[PDB]
Amino acid sequence: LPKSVDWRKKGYVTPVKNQKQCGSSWAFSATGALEGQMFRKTGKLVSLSEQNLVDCSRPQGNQGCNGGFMARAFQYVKENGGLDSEESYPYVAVDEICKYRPENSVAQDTGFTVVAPGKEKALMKAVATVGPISVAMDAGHSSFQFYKSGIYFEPDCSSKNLDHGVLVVGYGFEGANSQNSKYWLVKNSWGPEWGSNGYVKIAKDKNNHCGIATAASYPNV
Repeated sequence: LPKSVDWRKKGYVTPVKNQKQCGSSWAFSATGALEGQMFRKTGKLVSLSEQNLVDCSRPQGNQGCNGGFMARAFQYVKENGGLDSEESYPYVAVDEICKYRPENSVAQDTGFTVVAPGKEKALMKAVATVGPISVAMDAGHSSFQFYKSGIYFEPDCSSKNLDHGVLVVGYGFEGANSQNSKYWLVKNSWGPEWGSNGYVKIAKDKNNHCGIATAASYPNV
C-alpha cells in the first residue's frame, strides 16, 4: 500500500459542509462516500443531498436530525433507486417533508461493502484502493470539539461506543519515518472553521483510536 493517501488531491472530495444544529453527521458521512464513488465512476464531482437523506430515510431506520447510520443511508439509496444533488434538494438542517425527485437524481448504489471490523489494516487497504470511506467514531469529548491542529489523540476515546459519522479521505505520517506519527485524514461536517480547515488528523495504528475502524463502509456504485 502507499505510505500516504489523500483523495482530496485527486478530486474525489467536496468542500467541507456544516451540519449545523441537526444530528445528521451520518448523512454527511454517507454523501461524502457516495461523492467519492460517483467521482471514481464518472469523473464528475457533484455535491449530494444530505437533506434528501434526512427527510426520506426513516423507513430504513434513520431518524433525521435525531440520528442515523451510513449503512442505512446506503440502503435507502439502493431501495430508492437514487439520491438528489444538493443543488436540487438543499440542506436546511431540520427535518422536513420528503421531496425526493427522481429526475434530479445524480447518484445510485446497489448496496454497500463493510470493512472488516476493528481492523485498521483493513481500513488502510480500503482507503488506498477504493476512495474515501465512511466511518463512525467516538467524537464525544471536549478535546474533539476544540481540536485545532496536529495528531488528535484522546485517552478517554472509545473504540466501541461511537456517536458520530465522518469520512476518511486518506492517511499519512509526520516527519521522514513513514512508520511513526501516523494518522488518518478525516473530513468532519462542522464547517471549514472547525479544526484544520474542517479536517482532523486522527492517530493511526494506535489501537483503533476512537473506533475509526470499527464500523466502516462504502457504497457500491
